[PDB]
Amino acid sequence: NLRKVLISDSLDPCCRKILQDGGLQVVEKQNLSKEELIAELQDCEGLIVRSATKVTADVINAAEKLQVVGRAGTGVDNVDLEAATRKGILVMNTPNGNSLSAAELTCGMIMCLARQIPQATASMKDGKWERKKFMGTELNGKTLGILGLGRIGREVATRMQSFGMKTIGYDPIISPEVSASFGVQQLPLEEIWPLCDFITVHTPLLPSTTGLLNDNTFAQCKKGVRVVNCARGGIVDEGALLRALQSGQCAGAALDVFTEEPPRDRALVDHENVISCPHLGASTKEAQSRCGEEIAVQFVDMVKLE
Amino acid sequence: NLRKVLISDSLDPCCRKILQDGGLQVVEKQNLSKEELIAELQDCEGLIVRSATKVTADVINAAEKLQVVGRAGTGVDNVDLEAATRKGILVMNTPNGNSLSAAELTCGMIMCLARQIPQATASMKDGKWERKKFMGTELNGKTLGILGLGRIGREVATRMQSFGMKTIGYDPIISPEVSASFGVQQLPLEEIWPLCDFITVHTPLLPSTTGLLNDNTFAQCKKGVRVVNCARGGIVDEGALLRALQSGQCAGAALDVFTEEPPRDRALVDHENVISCPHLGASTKEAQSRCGEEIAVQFVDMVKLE
Ligand SMILES: NC(=O)c1ccc[n+]([C@@H]2O[C@H](COP(=O)([O-])OP(=O)(O)OC[C@H]3O[C@@H](n4cnc5c(N)ncnc54)[C@H](O)[C@@H]3O)[C@@H](O)[C@H]2O)c1
Ligand SMILES: NC(=O)c1ccc[n+]([C@@H]2O[C@H](COP(=O)([O-])OP(=O)(O)OC[C@H]3O[C@@H](n4cnc5c(N)ncnc54)[C@H](O)[C@@H]3O)[C@@H](O)[C@H]2O)c1
Ligand SMILES: *C[C@H]1C(=O)[C@]23[C@H](O)[C@H]1CC[C@H]2[C@@]12CO[C@]3(O)[C@@H](O)[C@@H]1C(C)(C)CC[C@@H]2O
Ligand SMILES: [Cl-]
Ligand SMILES: [Cl-]
Ligand code: NA
Repeated sequence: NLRKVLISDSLDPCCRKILQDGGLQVVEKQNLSKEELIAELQDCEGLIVRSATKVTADVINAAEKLQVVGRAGTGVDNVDLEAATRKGILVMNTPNGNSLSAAELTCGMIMCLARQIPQATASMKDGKWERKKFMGTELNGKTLGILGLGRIGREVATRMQSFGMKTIGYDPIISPEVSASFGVQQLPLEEIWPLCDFITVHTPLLPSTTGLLNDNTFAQCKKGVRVVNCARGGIVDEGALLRALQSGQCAGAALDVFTEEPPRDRALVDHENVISCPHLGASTKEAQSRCGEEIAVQFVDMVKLE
Repeated sequence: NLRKVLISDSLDPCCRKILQDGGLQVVEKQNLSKEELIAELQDCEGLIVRSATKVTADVINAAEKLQVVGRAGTGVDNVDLEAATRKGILVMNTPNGNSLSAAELTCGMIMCLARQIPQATASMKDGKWERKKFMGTELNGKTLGILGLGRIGREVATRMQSFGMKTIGYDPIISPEVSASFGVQQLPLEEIWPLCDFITVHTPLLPSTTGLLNDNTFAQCKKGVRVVNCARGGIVDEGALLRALQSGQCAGAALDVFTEEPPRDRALVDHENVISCPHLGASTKEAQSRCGEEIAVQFVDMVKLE
């Protein structure tokens, strides 16, 4: 079954502990070269990654004993699913562990857009006292549009309801009855755009969600709409977002994620009305601990099957 | 016996409208000199200010007909209360207009301390991608200590309850039964300090609250406590806070307010774990509008009482 598991990224110690409690041998090495990674995998049936380690077609094809790739996080962004499927390698992730940490960062970004706290801190640290520049907006009575009403979307909804925000949204798979149970009125996208003071995206990256916000959608928005992307780079068209920030059609944007990470185009990051993080949505001690446990349990469950 | 009211700062047109609906005469002039202000007040029993106009002892002593000074805001920093009291002039403020805007900024500051959003934005704008540096804290299950359970304290409590924070606190006049009704468990200060992951202050500035947080209180705190002051400068002893940040007893602080504004001592503002705003707690379009209305209504209520 599984003898040895490699951990190629920085995880909570509890990942290794649960695996070793399950009778598995564990190696833990970070910042390994592509050649280095291939070398340490020759003894291993299991590999556990975060987002740093790139499990490409070349790494999969070279790792002969590899049976399972485990990602302590959501999606499979840094894993070639096609390459793994062709080799019969099982790819597992932790869809629940990061939900609350991503929802909390999203809520923080909404508050930061309303009051420009990051820009105000930068101003203060430059020895400036700029009261007029940083006149902000009250969230109470404003409309938040939530695109994607899965794990994270519903947690954002209930938190921002406590601020007196009206929460509307769209999800092609979630019933209006389910969304109603967490206070989100579902509408067609065309009805959402004109109502929103704030828009936040919580969808996978799919053809249908690539530029879910674009020039066509910004044209339908309230002048001065504020937008959050703590989901995946590209869901908000970065070209369309910059054009909306330049016109003032968009009053501000908060971006945890970019089409390229780190972004080589700095136009959005450098914009005075853009707040950003280097993909910190899952970067809490609690989320890293829960994902480490979630992936370790999946590995042990595989042992029980084998 | 209010007949004529001067507005010496920039207010929403709704302030003048409510006053004129109440049968009062209104004059509206901004950026007036101290001599100029005294000249325009000779006909006026009422003066309405923001923060720009300085209602000093000299202006009060010179204004013969002046009976009431109204501030469209919570503080009265720019009014000499002693000088006004000696003359029998009533000083009025707007204790309700700013509550939600101050509560929202406080909640934003808590989220910013949990995930270092201002520092992460500064890092991104410096061309850096520092994922590991900005490992943060999940708010769910953490304890928030709220000192002052009046208008703002109770609004902070219900919002942060939606994040799954345990809300404890202290208020010398609010009964434990009343605080329980908005989800805040009242304990003696000595029992609060060791439990808190986060502490926020929502008290007036009094002798009893000057250094409410100090070396004695930080010594009783959990190592790595995070502190918010969106109330008044000096409630958190700035010397004691800097010492706690330097030792790591305090993992971070968010300051909207300072003992001197703008602060001449930059040690706190410049600290990597300190986020700050130039006193933006009441700086929303909605709060500024509501305070302008709230002060006008108080003037009209006085007219109705005579
Ligand atoms: N920033 C971070 O560090 C971080 C961490 C966790 C998750 N995420 C990302 O956040 C996103 C949401 O994660 P989740 O756990 O809530 O996922 P989920 O699968 O629980 O929910 C996603 C929802 O999006 C809906 N959806 C699909 N296409 C849509 C469309 N065209 N319009 C609207 N909704 C659509 C789906 O029906 C589903 O309900 C994902 O992209 C995930 O990878 C980012
Ligand atoms: N940052 C800003 O721009 C901004 C804007 C609005 C208000 N404020 C400030 O926020 C503070 C709170 O305002 P509010 O409207 O909630 O006031 P409030 O009068 O409604 O409530 C203050 C509470 O503090 C309590 N208190 C007094 N001494 C205390 C002590 N030793 N320990 C604990 N609690 C004590 C009082 O009993 C009272 O219930 C004030 O200092 C106000 O000036 C700041
Ligand atoms: C501009 C203000 C104003 O004149 C209002 C409000 O304070 C604000 C908008 C709406 C006005 C009222 C409510 O209170 C007012 O002070 C008053 O002028 C208006 C009355 C006549 C009381 C009722 C209609 C309107 O809602
Ligand atoms: Cl509720
Ligand atoms: Cl009591
Ligand atoms: Na994680």
